[PDB]
Parts: sequence; C-alpha cells; structure tokens
Amino acid sequence: VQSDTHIFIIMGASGDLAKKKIYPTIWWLFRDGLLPENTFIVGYARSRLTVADIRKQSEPFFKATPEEKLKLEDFFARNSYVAGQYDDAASYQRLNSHMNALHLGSQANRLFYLALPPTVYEAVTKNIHESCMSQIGWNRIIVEKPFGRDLQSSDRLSNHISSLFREDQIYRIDHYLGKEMVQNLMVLRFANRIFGPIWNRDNIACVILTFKEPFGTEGRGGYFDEFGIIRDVMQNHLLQMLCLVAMEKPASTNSDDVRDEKVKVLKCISEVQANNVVLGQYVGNPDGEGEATKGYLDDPTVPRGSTTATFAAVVLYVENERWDGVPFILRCGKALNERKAEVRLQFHDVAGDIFHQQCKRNELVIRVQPNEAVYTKMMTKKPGMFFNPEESELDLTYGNRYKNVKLPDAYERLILDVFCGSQMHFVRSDELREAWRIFTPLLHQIELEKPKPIPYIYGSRGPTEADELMKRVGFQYEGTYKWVNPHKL
Amino acid sequence: VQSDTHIFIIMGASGDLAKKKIYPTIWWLFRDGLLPENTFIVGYARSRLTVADIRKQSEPFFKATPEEKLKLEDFFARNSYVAGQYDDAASYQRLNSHMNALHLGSQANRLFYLALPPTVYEAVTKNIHESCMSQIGWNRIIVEKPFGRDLQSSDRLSNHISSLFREDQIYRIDHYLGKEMVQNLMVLRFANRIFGPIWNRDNIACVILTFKEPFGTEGRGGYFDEFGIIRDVMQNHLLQMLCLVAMEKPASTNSDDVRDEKVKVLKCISEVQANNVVLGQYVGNPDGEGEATKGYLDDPTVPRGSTTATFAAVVLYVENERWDGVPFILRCGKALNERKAEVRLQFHDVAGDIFHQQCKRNELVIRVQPNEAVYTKMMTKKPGMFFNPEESELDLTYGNRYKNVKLPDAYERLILDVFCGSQMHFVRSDELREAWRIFTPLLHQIELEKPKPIPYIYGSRGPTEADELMKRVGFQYEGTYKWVNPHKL
Ligand SMILES: NC(=O)c1ccc[n+]([C@@H]2O[C@H](COP(=O)([O-])OP(=O)(O)OC[C@H]3O[C@@H](n4cnc5c(N)ncnc54)[C@H](OP(=O)(O)O)[C@@H]3O)[C@@H](O)[C@H]2O)c1
Ligand SMILES: NC(=O)c1ccc[n+]([C@@H]2O[C@H](COP(=O)([O-])OP(=O)(O)OC[C@H]3O[C@@H](n4cnc5c(N)ncnc54)[C@H](OP(=O)(O)O)[C@@H]3O)[C@@H](O)[C@H]2O)c1
Ligand SMILES: NC(=O)c1ccc[n+]([C@@H]2O[C@H](COP(=O)([O-])OP(=O)(O)OC[C@H]3O[C@@H](n4cnc5c(N)ncnc54)[C@H](OP(=O)(O)O)[C@@H]3O)[C@@H](O)[C@H]2O)c1
Ligand SMILES: NC(=O)c1ccc[n+]([C@@H]2O[C@H](COP(=O)([O-])OP(=O)(O)OC[C@H]3O[C@@H](n4cnc5c(N)ncnc54)[C@H](OP(=O)(O)O)[C@@H]3O)[C@@H](O)[C@H]2O)c1
Repeated sequence: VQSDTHIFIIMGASGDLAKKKIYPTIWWLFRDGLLPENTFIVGYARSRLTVADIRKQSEPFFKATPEEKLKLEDFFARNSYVAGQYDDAASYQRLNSHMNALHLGSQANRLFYLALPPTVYEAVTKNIHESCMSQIGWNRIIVEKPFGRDLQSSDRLSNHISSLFREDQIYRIDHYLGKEMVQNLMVLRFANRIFGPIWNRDNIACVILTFKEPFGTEGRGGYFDEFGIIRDVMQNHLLQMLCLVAMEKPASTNSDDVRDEKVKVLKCISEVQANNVVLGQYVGNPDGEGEATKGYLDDPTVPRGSTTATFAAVVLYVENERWDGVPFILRCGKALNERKAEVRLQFHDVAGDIFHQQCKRNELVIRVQPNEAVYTKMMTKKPGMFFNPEESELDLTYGNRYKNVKLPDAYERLILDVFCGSQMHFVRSDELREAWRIFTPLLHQIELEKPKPIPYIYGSRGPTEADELMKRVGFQYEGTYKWVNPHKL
Repeated sequence: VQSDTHIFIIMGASGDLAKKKIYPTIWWLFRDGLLPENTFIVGYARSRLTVADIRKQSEPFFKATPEEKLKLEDFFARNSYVAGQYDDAASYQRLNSHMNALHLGSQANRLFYLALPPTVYEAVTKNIHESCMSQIGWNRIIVEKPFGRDLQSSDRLSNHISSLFREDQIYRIDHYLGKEMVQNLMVLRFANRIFGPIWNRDNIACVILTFKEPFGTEGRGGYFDEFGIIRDVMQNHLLQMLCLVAMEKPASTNSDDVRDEKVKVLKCISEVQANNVVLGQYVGNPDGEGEATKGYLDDPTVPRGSTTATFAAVVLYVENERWDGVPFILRCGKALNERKAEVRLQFHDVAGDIFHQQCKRNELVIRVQPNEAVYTKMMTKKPGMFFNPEESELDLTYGNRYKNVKLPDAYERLILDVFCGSQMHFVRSDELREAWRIFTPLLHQIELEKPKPIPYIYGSRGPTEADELMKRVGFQYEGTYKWVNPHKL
C-alpha cells in the first residue's frame, strides 16, 4: 500500500552502451510497467548535455510506437542530467544534492549503473560511497566486464570495491545469466526426474560448451588484440555455463545457495593445462564473398604479426564425485561458420549391447541461441519394414511451441533483478577469483611464448586440431545424425 | 545362390479375413518383392471356388494400380484353389498331392494360415500334421484368437497342438506385436541411456496401458456378448504391452530370449483382484448425433438385460525387484471418446523440491495409434519474464519427422516374419497360460455374479470410478498440461 522512490543513475550516460542499450532498456521496463511507480532516471557524464539530447540520441533505439507518446513524455519528465567529472569531489556533491531534491530523494533507493570504461571504476566507486550514498534506502552498483585482466589485477579492483561495498550491494554483469535458456538450465535439471538420475559420471561421456560467431574482428580488432578470446568469452560466459551444468542441487533457488553451488564447482577445477588447449586465428577466404576475404591480420587496426588467437578450445575437469574424469570442452571462435551458443551432453554407450554396434551415444542439447531449443538425441527404430535402430530425437523448439510468447533481452532481465534485489544472476567476488585462477597461468604463458595460432579460414568450424582434442578426451562424432525441419503438423 | 519353393496355404480361404486381409496382405508382400522367388499361394475351403472367384472377391481390397498389371497376373498364376472339408481324410490327401505337384513341392517349405473359426482348430491341425506335412522343408502354422476362453479351455487346445507341433512350428498371432510403435518399445528402452537408468520403481509412480475405440458394438454385439472386453483386448494386447514395458533386458533380440523375458514377467503377477477392477457398459446419448444414441442394450442382437461390460480398467502388479509396488493400470473401452492405443509412464515427484510445489510429475508417452508419436512431459520454465516452472515436452511425431516413410500393416510384418522364421512377435504357449491364469479367476467370478456394469454414455472417457481407481493406486491428474500443435517450423 506504500512505495519508495527509486533513482536509476546512469554513469557515463553519454556513451554508446548507455545510448544504445541502457537508456533503451530502462524505457522498456518503464513502458512495460515493470519498475516501481516512483522511478527517476538520472544521467551523469562529463559532456554537457540536456535531457533533450539524451532523448534525441537514444529515442532511435527505443523502438517506440505512436500509442506510447504519453508514456514517452512521462519517461522523459522523470529524466534529468547532471554534468561532471569522475573524480571531482565538487561534481559528486552536485549529483548527490540533485537526488535528494527529487520527490523523497533522501529516502529513495539508489541504483548506479557504470556504463563506463574500466579505467574509472576505482575513482567512481570510491566517490559514490563517499558522497552519493543514501543514508536511508539501498545502494546497489552494477558493473561491466572487464573485471581485471588476470587474478592479481582482478583482485586489486575486487578488494577496492569490497572495501567500500558489501556483496549485497555489488552486481557484476555476465549477460549470459540474463539469457532465457541459460536460466532454463536449473528448471530442466531440478524440475525433471528425467534429467536428474542421469546427470553423473556413470552416464555422461563428456560435456561441451560452445560459443560461435560467424563474424571476424570487423574493423576494431585493435581492441580485441588486447584481451583475446579466453578473457573475452571463455573465462566468463562458457565457464558460467559450466557451473550451471555441473552444479549440485542448491538448498534453494536464492542468490546465496545458487552462487554457493557454483563457486564450489569452480574450486574443484585445476589450472587449465596447455596440452588441453587449441588456439586459432582466422585467415581470409579468396572464394569468400567480400568482408570475409580478409583475415585477422587484414585489419589495419590489428598489430602486424599479431599472434593473438580468435578461437580457443579448452578441456577442463571437475575433480568431484559427480564429474570425476568427465572432460568439459570449452569451445569459442570468430569468423566461424555460424552464430551459435550451446550446451551439449554426450552420454556413455549403453552396457550390454544387443543391437550389433548399431546404437549411437545419446545426447541432450540445450541451444541458447539462436532459435531457443532443447532436444535429445536418442535411438529409435528405423520406421517401416526395418528393425535396425537409427538416430532420431525428442524436440522442444521455442518459435513453434511458444510463438505468441515474446522473449526479453538479457539486459531487461538483469536490470529488473537489481530493482527487485535478486542476485543469483550476478557474479560473486569469490566466483570471480576462482575463474581467474584457472585461466591465469595459461593467459600469462601465452603472453611469454608467442605460440603462433592455428591458421583457419574465415568460415570453417575452426582448426581440425580442435576436433582431435575433443575426440581424444572422449567425444565421438559420427556424422550419421540426419535432421529435417518440419511441415504439416 | 539357391532358393527353396514356398507354399502359402490359406485355410478357410473363402472367408472375410481371408478375402479382406490375408489375400490382400500376401499380395502386398509379393508386390513389394518381400517373399521368396518361388512362392505359391494355395487356397483351401469347403466352398467350390475358382482362382477367378478368389481374385474377383479380393482384388477390390488389393489397392492395385495399373502398372501392377503384370505382377497381378503373375500373382494369380501362382495361385490355386483346392476344395474340401476340414476333417475329411480324403480331402487332405488331395491338398497334399496338390502341393507336391507344385514346382519342387515335395521339398517346399509349407506355411498354413488358419483363417478359420476356433471350432475347427483341432480337426485342422490334426489333419495337417497327419497328411500335409513336408518330409523335407519346414512346416509352420499360424493361428488366430481365440486361443481358449480361460486357462483350462486354452490348455486343452494348447496341448492338442503341442502334441503334434513343436514350439518352432507354432505362430500365435497378437496383431499388436506387428505394430510399429509396439515394436519400438525395445529400441526406446534398450538403445537409450536416457530411458534406461530411469526404468525402475524408484523413479516410476505408475504405468498405464490404454486402448480405446470411439465406436460401440455396431450391429454385431451378439458376438461380443460371448467373450467380453477382458478376453477381447485386455488379456492379450494390453497384457502384451505390459510385458514389453516391464521386461528385463534380454540376452539378445531373438525369439528365445525376448519371449523368455516376457513370460518371466508374467509369472510374477498375481490373479487380478476384484477391488482392482472397474467394469462399464455404454448407454446411448440423446444429444448424440445418430448411431451413438443407441447404447449396448440397444443392439437387438445383444441379449436383453445383458450384464456384459464394454469397458474395463484393472490394476496389476509385478512382484519383482524393478516393479515392486508400481501399479500397472490396464484400461480399455468402447463407445468412448476417441480411438487411441497408448502406453504412459508417470514418474515420481522429484526429491528436495525447490520450486514451491510448482513442479508436476514427469511422463513418458508412447502413442501406438493413431498418429505414431513418442513424447515426454517435463518441466520447463515459463518462457519470458517469468521464473515459475511450467509443463512442456520433448516430442517425436511420425507424420512430420518421417513423412516420406511409408508404414506397413501389422499383418505385413507378421507374415514376413513367418517366412523368415522369426518368432519374437508371436505368443508362446507358456506366455499364453500365464495370461489366462491371471484373468481366469476374475472372468469366472463375473460369470457367477451379475455384477451390473457401471453405466456410461456413448462418448465419455468411461466411468468416473475408473479415474478414482487410478488416483487411488498412485496416478495423479491435474488438468494443467496445455498442448498446441505446430506451425512454421
Ligand atoms: N558496449 C560494449 O561492447 C560493452 C560490452 C559489455 C560491457 N560494457 C561495459 O560498459 C561500458 C560501456 O560504455 P562504453 O562502452 O560506451 O564506453 P565509452 O564509449 O568509451 O565511454 C562511455 C562514457 O564514458 C566516458 N569516457 C570514455 N572514455 C573515457 C576516458 N578515457 N576518460 C574519461 N571518461 C571517459 C565518456 O563520457 P565523457 O566524454 O562525458 O567523459 C562516455 O560517455 C564499457 O566500458 C564496458 O566496460 C560495454
Ligand atoms: N530443435 C532444433 O531446431 C533442431 C533439432 C534437432 C536437430 N537440429 C539440427 O540438425 C543438425 C544436426 O544437429 P547436431 O548439430 O546437434 O548434431 P551433429 O550434426 O551430429 O553434430 C555433432 C556435433 O559435433 C560437432 N562436429 C561436427 N563435425 C565434427 C567433426 N568432423 N569432428 C568432430 N566434431 C564434429 C558439431 O559441432 P558444431 O557443428 O557445433 O561445430 C556438432 O555439434 C544441426 O545443424 C541442428 O541445428 C535442430
Ligand atoms: N476378422 C476378425 O475379426 C478376426 C480377427 C482376428 C482373428 N481372426 C481369426 O481368423 C478367422 C477369420 O475367419 P473368419 O473370421 O472370416 O470366419 P468365418 O467367415 O466364419 O469363416 C471362415 C471360413 O471358414 C468356414 N467356416 C465358417 N464357419 C464354419 C463352420 N461353422 N463350420 C465349418 N466351416 C466354417 C467358411 O468356409 P466354408 O463355408 O467353405 O466351410 C469360411 O470361408 C476368425 O475365425 C478368427 O478366429 C479373425
Ligand atoms: N506428439 C503429439 O502429437 C502430442 C504431443 C503432446 C501432446 N499431445 C496432445 O495434447 C493433449 C494432452 O496430452 P496428454 O493427453 O498426454 O496429457 P493430459 O491431458 O494431461 O492427460 C493426462 C492423462 O490422464 C487422463 N485423464 C483425463 N482426465 C482425467 C481425469 N479427470 N481424471 C483422471 N485421469 C484423467 C487422460 O487419459 P485419456 O485422455 O487417455 O482418457 C490423459 O491421458 C492430448 O490430447 C495429446 O493428444 C500430443
């Protein structure tokens, strides 16, 4: 019967993430009535803008409709901008008195989004806690990757922030956690007797965690050159997915227990081993149709003779009862053959074969994107006047089963969570350090040795070696699976 | 490099099963090149017909095409008819010398199909063994239900035939064994790690085996009145399906081991208990659209005041390690709400619930007919801005996944088996007696007590009581499952 004032402070407001993703996202939650009734958006950046510029530059990303006119007017009335520098005490004084001057702004819950480069993280978090914290409502900070470049460097930042804010005030973002299917992992796993007594090392051969993009560096490879693919996609997104697949059942669905089960899994993995690694970097394709005839080193923005790899495949192992000996294959790449983020389980051969080496390993597949789907590869009998078993599947395809239902962006989910104080889809500090300690020794190693990557053509599935690493750990491919979309249901 | 002569003797040739199903079936195997090159069809009946009459009365069931003209000419050239009585020694002498006069007819393998009423079974099997058996090739007899009316009466016949023929010469028919999906049970179960470690009493709540027809007695209820629904559909088809679901993994896929695993299951079931039974007999529907306004007792062919039931539901139990305490619900009926033959597994609730009593029991469904399909009911998460788990499914629907593929009749499968000497889809003598010993005490009981059936309207799902019996043993229904066929795959 009574609602508190809320203030969404967009720091670094003037940037592209803010104009292309943050502003447009907070409108959508506003538009769809998902935010608290008394909500105010506050922009903070060094540039000297007016709510009119902020609107003019973002409104083209809002995807607005004419019937939304009023809502839009009211969304902008609840908007304000405060110019200032990121480490100027005076500046943070203006921003603070700016919020208390807001309807019940002294009691309001304050949410600070850091739509800024990593180089201000310390100055900003310091200044916020010092002068911009509400003495009444709650204060939650949202942060973006990168969170350090290795253990040691992620430790500095991590302990700086932890020195000012408690875990319950820190929201580290891995947008994969805001993904529909990635969130469905826990429902598939702990809601189904059918997917439970089978989630062990007695039944699973290997686990594969893939992420592919069909595009190369695309202009700005000079930025990628500095961090790489491991730090980019493997050390977080893929590793996050590993945690959700290998995690023990939580005491509950809450942040505490969920995230406790994840780091617990992580603390059981050893520093990735070089023999369990394959790095690639794409060359172009002379038969390619344009933009894909240029390879990594064909980006005049990328340093000449760059040894950086745009593709990596790694094999990890969870040294625990459930997953002892089951290899977890982390596989990501650019300039590949398609866009696809995926989780696959390949189960072990059945014991006591009675179909003459005709059966193939079962496989549960959770496709995160595109085209959300979950499907099992199982053995059925060749339909008709045949008795020989053949491969088929039991399928669940969003886009057909749930056409009406409209699916939100990971950022819409994640930002709503913050307002509601749910933290299960945000990276904990310990979860963070376990992740860096696993991949650091390797990253450093690549940094001191110029292991020249494995050439692979803009479009392929990567280096042949990557498939040989999978096969070697237990993953067997046959190429016999035949699939045909449907018709006339 | 060398092929033996084969003779398909159709006894009782002149009948409807022979004209509507046997003649038309053997042509189809002929047409599709499935039979041995030197194959001859021999018709034997009391009526005095010519291969021309046999053709004229059956050809309208052949589903022939104009391009099949030659094949048809050759199929009829390989046809002959021999008139005779069923117990006249002279008659069997003509029939025998008739076959040796056939190209290598003294060495030919002889297949005798008993397209006759049960009342000649003794006279015919006796006479066949006495005078019509090949001293060189093999002799296999095919028999149709009914095989007795109870244990004692099925025992007489069974030991009469067993006195003349060895098990390897006896092919008892349950056409369900010739059904695509019924045959797929063993591939689903023993080819899939996903459907194996879950097939126990620790994971399964109950098993349901349904068979429905949307039609009533339809004219000839005077025939049904004599045998009932239990003897008709339950004591064989449903019970056969029970065996395939509850059966241990066989040492091999061969007749010996497969059928050994089935009777083994049967010898672990106790005489069905009256408290575990619900009988119904349909009344009509005044709102019904014609033919379904008349009930069972509205068939002037059915005895006035018939207590016979046209619907029964029974609960059995396999007293063995795997299925201890799991009720097997056998459910069949007429004048019901649809045509459907089905196998369902309802699994047990998950242990350590973390979704607040929101989860529902998983269910694996194998639909034998119509529209061949296998689908699992599992818990997925409400797509979109929701976290509450909801029911969905992983589906396999023949008709969409395998449209091209053309599916044969159970009789096409079963007859081919006989030619090839495979017996796994034919009822063994012991398998037979175990089945009668389970249902006999009940059948008799119904025979001495006029338990008036449970009235139910032509169209419903049966008597409400039937659902109350299921619920009482463990099967829980909720009515929350929502399903929508597809589009735009
Ligand atoms: N978009 C991405 O791919 C992406 C992806 C994931 C996470 N994020 C995180 O969210 C941030 C999004 O912001 P952005 O990507 O849009 O960065 P950005 O464009 O470089 O700058 C964002 C804002 O910060 C200020 N700024 C930039 N460089 C600065 C510098 N060297 N010194 C002082 N102020 C500086 C600019 O405002 P003033 O000129 O007014 O100072 C600008 O309005 C990223 O840094 C990233 O960490 C981004
Ligand atoms: N629900 C759905 O919409 C649906 C349902 C069922 C199937 N399908 C489709 O049907 C096709 C087949 O499905 P599938 O991809 O899951 O099974 P699959 O073709 O048998 O492939 C097995 C996996 O091994 C990888 N692989 C390919 N070539 C290899 C090689 N030479 N050596 C080693 N590993 C190799 C592939 O990885 P990558 O290809 O990922 O690199 C693939 O994921 C897919 O394209 C899929 O989209 C779709
Ligand atoms: N169609 C069904 O629903 C069905 C289903 C499953 C199994 N089957 C089995 O296969 C058989 C199919 O034959 P049917 O159903 O077509 O039976 P049917 O029409 O009564 O007679 C079949 C043949 O046997 C002869 N016959 C019939 N009654 C006789 C009697 N009282 N004494 C002597 N000969 C007699 C007739 O030939 P003559 O006049 O030349 O002697 C007729 O050509 C059934 O008996 C059944 O056991 C049938
Ligand atoms: N692959 C496919 O084509 C496909 C896939 C998925 C679902 N579907 C369809 O979607 C619909 C739902 O599937 P479903 O039938 O498997 O699940 P369901 O509707 O949840 O029904 C559960 C089972 O309990 C029975 N039942 C109904 N009312 C009851 C009551 N009041 N008390 C006790 N038991 C009761 C039903 O038996 P009976 O109805 O058999 O008497 C039904 O088989 C079905 O019509 C099905 O055809 C089709």
